[PDB]
Amino acid sequence: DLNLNRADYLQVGVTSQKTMKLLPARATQKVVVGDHDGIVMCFGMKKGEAVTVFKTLPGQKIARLELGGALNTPQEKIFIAAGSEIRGFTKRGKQFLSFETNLTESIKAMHISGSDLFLSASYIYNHYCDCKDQHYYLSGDKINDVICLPVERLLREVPVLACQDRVLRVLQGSDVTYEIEVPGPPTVLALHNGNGGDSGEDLLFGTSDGKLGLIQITTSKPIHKWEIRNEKKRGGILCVDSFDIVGDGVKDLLVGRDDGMVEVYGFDNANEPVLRFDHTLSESVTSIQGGCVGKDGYDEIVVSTYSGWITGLTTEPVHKESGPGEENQEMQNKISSLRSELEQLQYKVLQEREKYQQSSPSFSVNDKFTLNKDDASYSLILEVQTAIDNVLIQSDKNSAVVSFSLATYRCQANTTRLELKIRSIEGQYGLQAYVTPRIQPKTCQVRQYHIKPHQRTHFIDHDRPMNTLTLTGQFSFSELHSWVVFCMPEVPEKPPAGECVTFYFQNTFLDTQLESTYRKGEGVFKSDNISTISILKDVLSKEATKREINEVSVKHTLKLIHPKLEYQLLLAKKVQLIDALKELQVHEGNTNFLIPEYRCILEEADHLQEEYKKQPAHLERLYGMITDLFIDKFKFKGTNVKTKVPLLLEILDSYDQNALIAFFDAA
Amino acid sequence: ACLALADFHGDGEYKLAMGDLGPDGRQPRLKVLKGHTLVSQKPLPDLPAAAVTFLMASHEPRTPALAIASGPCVYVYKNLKPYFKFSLPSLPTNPLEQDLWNQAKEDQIDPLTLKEMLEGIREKAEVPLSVQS
Amino acid sequence: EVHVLCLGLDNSGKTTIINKLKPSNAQSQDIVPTIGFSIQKFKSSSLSFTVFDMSGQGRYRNLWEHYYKEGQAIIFVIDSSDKLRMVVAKEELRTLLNHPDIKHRRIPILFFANKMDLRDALTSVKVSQLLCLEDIKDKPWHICASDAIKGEGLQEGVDWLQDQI
Amino acid sequence: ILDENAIAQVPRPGTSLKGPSPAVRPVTQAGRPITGFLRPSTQSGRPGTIEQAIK
Amino acid sequence: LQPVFTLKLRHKISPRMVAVGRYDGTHPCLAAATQAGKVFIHNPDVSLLNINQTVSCLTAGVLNPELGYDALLVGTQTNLLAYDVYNNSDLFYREVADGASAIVLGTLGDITSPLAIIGGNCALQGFNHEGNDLFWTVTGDNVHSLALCDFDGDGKKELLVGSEDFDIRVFKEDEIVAEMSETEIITSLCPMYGSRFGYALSNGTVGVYDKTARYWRIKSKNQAMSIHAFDLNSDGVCELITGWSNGKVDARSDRTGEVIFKDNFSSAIAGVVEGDYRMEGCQQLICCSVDGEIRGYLPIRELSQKKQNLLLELRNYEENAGVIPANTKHHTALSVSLGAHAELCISTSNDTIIRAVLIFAEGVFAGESHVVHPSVHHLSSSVRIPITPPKDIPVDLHLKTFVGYRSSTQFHVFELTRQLPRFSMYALSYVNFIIAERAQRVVMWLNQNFLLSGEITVNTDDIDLAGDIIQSMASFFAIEDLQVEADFPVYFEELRKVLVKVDEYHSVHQKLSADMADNSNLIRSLLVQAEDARLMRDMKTMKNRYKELYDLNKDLLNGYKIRCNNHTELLGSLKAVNQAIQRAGHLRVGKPKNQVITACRDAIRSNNINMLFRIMRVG
Amino acid sequence: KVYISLDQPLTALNLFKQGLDKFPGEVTLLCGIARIYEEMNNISSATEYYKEVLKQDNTHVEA
Amino acid sequence: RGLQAVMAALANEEVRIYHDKVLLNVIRTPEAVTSLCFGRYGREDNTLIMTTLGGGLIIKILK
Repeated sequence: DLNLNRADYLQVGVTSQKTMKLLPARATQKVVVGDHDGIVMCFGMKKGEAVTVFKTLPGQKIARLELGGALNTPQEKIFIAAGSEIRGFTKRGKQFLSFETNLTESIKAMHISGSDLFLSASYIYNHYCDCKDQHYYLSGDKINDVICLPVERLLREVPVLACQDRVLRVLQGSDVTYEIEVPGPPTVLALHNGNGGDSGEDLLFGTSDGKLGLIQITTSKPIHKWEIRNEKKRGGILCVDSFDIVGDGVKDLLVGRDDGMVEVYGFDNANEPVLRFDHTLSESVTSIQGGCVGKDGYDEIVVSTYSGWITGLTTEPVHKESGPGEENQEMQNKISSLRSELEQLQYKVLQEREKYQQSSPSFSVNDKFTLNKDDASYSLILEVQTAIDNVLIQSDKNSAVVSFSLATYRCQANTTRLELKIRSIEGQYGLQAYVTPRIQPKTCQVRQYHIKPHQRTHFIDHDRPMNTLTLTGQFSFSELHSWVVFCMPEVPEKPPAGECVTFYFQNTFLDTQLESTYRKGEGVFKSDNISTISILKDVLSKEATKREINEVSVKHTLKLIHPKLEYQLLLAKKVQLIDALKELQVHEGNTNFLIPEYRCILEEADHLQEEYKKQPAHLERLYGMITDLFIDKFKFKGTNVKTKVPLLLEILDSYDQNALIAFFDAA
Repeated sequence: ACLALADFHGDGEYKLAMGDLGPDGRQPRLKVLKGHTLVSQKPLPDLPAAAVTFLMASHEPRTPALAIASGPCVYVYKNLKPYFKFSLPSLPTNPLEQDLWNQAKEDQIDPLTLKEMLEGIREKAEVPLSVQS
Repeated sequence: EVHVLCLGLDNSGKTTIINKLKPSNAQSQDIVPTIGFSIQKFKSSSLSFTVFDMSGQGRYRNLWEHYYKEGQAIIFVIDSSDKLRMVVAKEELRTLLNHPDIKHRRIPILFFANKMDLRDALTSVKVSQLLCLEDIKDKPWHICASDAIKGEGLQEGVDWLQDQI
Repeated sequence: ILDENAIAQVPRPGTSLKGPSPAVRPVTQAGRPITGFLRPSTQSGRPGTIEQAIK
Repeated sequence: LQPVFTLKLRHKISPRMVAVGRYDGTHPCLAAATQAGKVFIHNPDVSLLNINQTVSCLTAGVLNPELGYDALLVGTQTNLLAYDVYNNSDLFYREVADGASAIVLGTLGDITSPLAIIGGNCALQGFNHEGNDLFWTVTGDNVHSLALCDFDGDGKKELLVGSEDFDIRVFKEDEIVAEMSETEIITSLCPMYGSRFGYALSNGTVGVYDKTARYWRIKSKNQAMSIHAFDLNSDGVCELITGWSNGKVDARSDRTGEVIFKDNFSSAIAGVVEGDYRMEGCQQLICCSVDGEIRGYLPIRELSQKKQNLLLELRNYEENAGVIPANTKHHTALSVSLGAHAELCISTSNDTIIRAVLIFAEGVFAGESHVVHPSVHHLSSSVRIPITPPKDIPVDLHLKTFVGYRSSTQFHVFELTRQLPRFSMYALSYVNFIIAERAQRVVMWLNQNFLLSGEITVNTDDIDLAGDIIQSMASFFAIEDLQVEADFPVYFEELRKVLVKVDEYHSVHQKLSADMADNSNLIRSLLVQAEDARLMRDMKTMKNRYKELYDLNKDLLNGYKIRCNNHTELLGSLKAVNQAIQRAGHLRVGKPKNQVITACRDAIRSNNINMLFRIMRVG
Repeated sequence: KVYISLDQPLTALNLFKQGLDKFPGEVTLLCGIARIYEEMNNISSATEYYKEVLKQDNTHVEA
Repeated sequence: RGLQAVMAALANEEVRIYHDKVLLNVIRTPEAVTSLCFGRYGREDNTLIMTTLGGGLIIKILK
């Protein structure tokens, strides 16, 4: 039980991930933030108003900001990395360090351990020591964050490198010692205290699927301690921090999300976490810190919001004064200030609109085209700094209305983010989205996502019936890799070095692996499904024109499918009688008469009825998958059986599984 | 911890108590002092059965607290022992519990303690002329 | 000159306000018990006003019922950490003000809350507005501005209470 | 029993069809003292279940 | 706020069937429909009432002001029942045969008895404390909602009818006053202001009306189930309480629709109703869910975001002083094509292209949009959108033409409003009547409502179309009253044949009902007879009784299918008769309308079919 | 009869008093009122209505 | 001459703290006991003793 009041502070421009920090300063600390235009600023919030300090000049988009100190001195040097170089400010507007670190594209993460500087890139990772290159690594996948264990509480510097493919490569020097496996692509990670864990060293990670962990990286192996795998708390962890807000004596875990959710985890079990307070914010949190910034003497949480609203959650009540008829006076002060500002701004912008109309805007959309694993549906999430007016969805929690015509979605009132599901079949590769904000010229920005023709994992099971398939002849390995990127959801674009790469995929609708190995001129695409290899054959032949069977595999796939169809049919059969039995329920109180069989349905009627709403889509998808399986497994032998479909449809209306397999093997 | 009764460790003391009545009269879960928290810090009790009641006292430090185990007379509480005059029950040593667990304390709560472990019980017949237990 | 009385809830120990409500010359670092019968001059939100002090044990909350009738000005306080011992402080105004002596004079009559830096609280007014007791209207005041021990908010209902004298 | 037509299931005592004590006046059911002038419309109480009405 | 009381009722409440009434005279209670056709009553214990029939309306009010008890009304698609729950006794059990789709209870204009108005297929009705027909009129389509509001400020309340035709009409005791054309099937009306009423649709649109204009309107998901105006903030003016399909109860304002209070539930909201449970002398607000939970109540930074948006606009204009010549003008043109749609062509007098168009119209397109999509190989300057409205009501498309170059990732959105006229179709049996003057003004009417002695001959075999033309031309030439001379042979004879089929359907239904009643009595005897064999353990006769029951059930199910098809056909015939009355009256403006309706009904109760047709032919 | 079949005594009594307003001294109506009052088992009014029947008939076997 | 907070149980187990001058609460929690004890070490009015069907050992301090 805990309550935090939402007190708002200065608003800055749109911010990236982990772009807010608190200067350690017993009184109120200072907040420092970085806008996407380069204007790094800092304030102190003396009394209600932000007393700005060294609001610098605009430049490149501030991709990361971190405060550190050379020796055990109180860390105060704030380093940013805007376009390709790391700039550094003291606790005032004096720039002292400007390391050019000439690179190709940009920086996406950086860590300052005194003089040691561990920076990331798209794929590259560098470790400098005072503008001197000392370590250089090139992962095969994009890096999300880099950290180094405390070089003081331990002796060796072991930088950890979080890759996009669900691994943490805990490398030393310029080569990986070992790799820890984690569920979901890691996005944030920070040692879980002001030191890095009492019992030596501990690394706390948070992934983009929504998952926390405490990988304890020893010299040669990790020691998993706990995990906060969630069910309802979906949303990419963009920030996490450690601070004792509850006041019990042990530091708590302040964790942010991508759907606004801010959570505090207490360790009252003395070893394991437990949720204590959660709060939604209507935007995407990008940075979280503890301490106090307003009215020293009360611990609070500072939360950087995507659009820039640097909000705080305080432990101090807001109703300080309560006399007579009343409705506080700070509300009246803020009201009057906003009144005056909006009057004068209306004057100016009306005159400028007149001048512009008589003489007659780029923005950012933090989109996230992820793939839900518990379902088979991508969950697209658009975000804009301002509010949206309408979103087109052209193809080849939400409060919006449908845009159906090609879906047009209008967003009611003043909403920034929009989450919409998209369910695509195992085939049908080929999706645009026009976003329009509520600004005056009312422009529109288009995004082009791809629905690929399988969530990638790290291991398969070779004891399954593998329906191998071999491509040979006249390839540049980069080109074959480009084909596989065209064909597979989660693969890095840059061709991995070594001219020989192997990936271990997995179908999410039902567990069937798709091991894919390939060299400079040869490729083996093993599988557990006939549909997967048929689709691969067709799409790869199409790409080329642009530029074996285990006789038991069908049995295995049908045995996989059977439980799902059985469950759907039982769903239908029970929901057919739910309401008829409910009509009998309302009389004679059900004391002695109802059969136990239907009595098992009278309780779970609610869940049955709410699953029946989604049933027909699953049934249609299963019928389509079965008919594609049948057609393809007859197509490999060289036949064309596009005509026997209606008999299969009738059989599935009956669904005699043994008669089904008989019709499969016979005709 | 599964009570049938409660108590008060200190009639005027900064502490507390409890009583345990689990299975077959075992009263060895008696929670204890540091009464700011009254935690899992529980005093060692070697009581024979459940103290179906409890009490307190004044001239002693609530020692007079009574363990009225079923089938046995209450007992003034003195940490690990009793204080009984001429009808209040005897010491901590379970007079009924001990026979079951005096000779045949072979194994855990399973038929491989007595019915399938008749090695340490066909040699020991110590609780003589088994009536109480 | 203008006195001030406060009582408080039972089983709390919430009486430590009058020391930090006193001046800076003689501030006390020990916890100040609400013994009552206090005699001092303290510069308040209107002028250098006076005070009075009492103890609230249920057995003991009757000496405050022995000094209840009098007082130049008045005083409001409560225990806003009490989730069970604040049902009993509801009747305390009907003990205090319902009495005939309190009702007769239009001086200062307000009840305020406390224990804000403690990890539970309620409405600012608390005594006359949170626990359904908004009906203190004919009493010629209102009370506000409460913290726990850090020393805030004694000038909060002051226009209704302190500067109203 | 098998035909329900009354709107109210448990109406106020005194507004539905569904003196001397049984120590003086003979009775036919739990209550319902014996009447004069049997008419073929007399129901004089009603059974609860088909089994009770049969047995 | 905080729910002043809460409780959980184990019965599913039907959504629009909830009422609060002091059925004990001074003790308010809750009446609410339930599954199986039973109406439950919550006193402060739940008491069931066996309607034994699927309820469709439910209210509660004062029907005879001589006593101070609320009368529980229960409507069914073929019945209507007033009920004095205290002394259980039917005030009146009337059989409507038109249905009960929406009912109210109040005092109409110039009627000294609180009427129990009702709405069925196409005809309203009215009943006093005994059940005498005192009010009856015909409307366009299925009535879905009724409320009593004093439009016009004269102290006697007119009744507001929400037709399935998407229209809201206001009816006096006999005369029609006005009609506003909304955009979907109305579902709920609620008055608490002088001439202001809050309305809901099935789009999800909740809005507010003055006399003949909308104060505000908000369209969302989870279309509103029950709206009711209350004074939550107690500022002296009522606000629209609303219960949506998800659970949200948002007390808004009757000013520009700004949410003031908000609450949520676990299931949908059946009904929001006012009534003083706790006996405090002041009204309350009870929210009742579909799943049966009741809860009762007693009566900040976004502007800085707008400032930031203004500053962003200023940033854009300062940057100025996917690019397009600034003098790009979108010019539209409407036309109509036969070889069958109203085409709307949009162009740009430049080399720029129209990447996408997102037309937004309320009732024309299915959904609210019709995004026109051109493939990358098909892009050009001018793009045409085909439109096919379902009915002749003037609509206002809000086009949003996405203007930009060929290979662009960001391009402009030009907004443009274009109104399709009432008779947008009809590219370039008779009713006759006279007009005032100014054939030029007739040219004006024809040119402003069509995409092209003073007697007007309209030769449309369709009757709804001629009605629309006559009413529009009357409202255009500022005409109050008018009488016509109409002939619709092929339609009148069809209505005659329907009228002939009516009584045959009635007789067949009566025969089947008697037969099924006989078989049901047989089945009850068999059930009792069957039970006796089981008790005495005579299994052979028990099996015999159950075989007999099986055979009777099969016969009864066959008869049930027959009777159900016959009843559906009979309901269709009744709605056809009433639509005929309404289309005959609709062809005449002002008082000459009302007469026909009355006469038409007085021509059906007497079966004078020839004179009936003469009433709808000349008037 | 119809109203008694639907278990509505107080409707049948109002209808009977309406009938007696039409026929001022009918014996069958008074006897039906008395039968309903005896089914509801409040004899203090059934005796009054049987006495009215007697004042009308005085040979009525029922009353 | 005196009585502080004199609580009680309930059959439906609602905490019913009773002030000398007024009632305190009525809850919906799990079950109750035969005996408890206000064993406050640090001056709490409340007992902080818990009994449950499940065996919970409570310590909550709300002619």
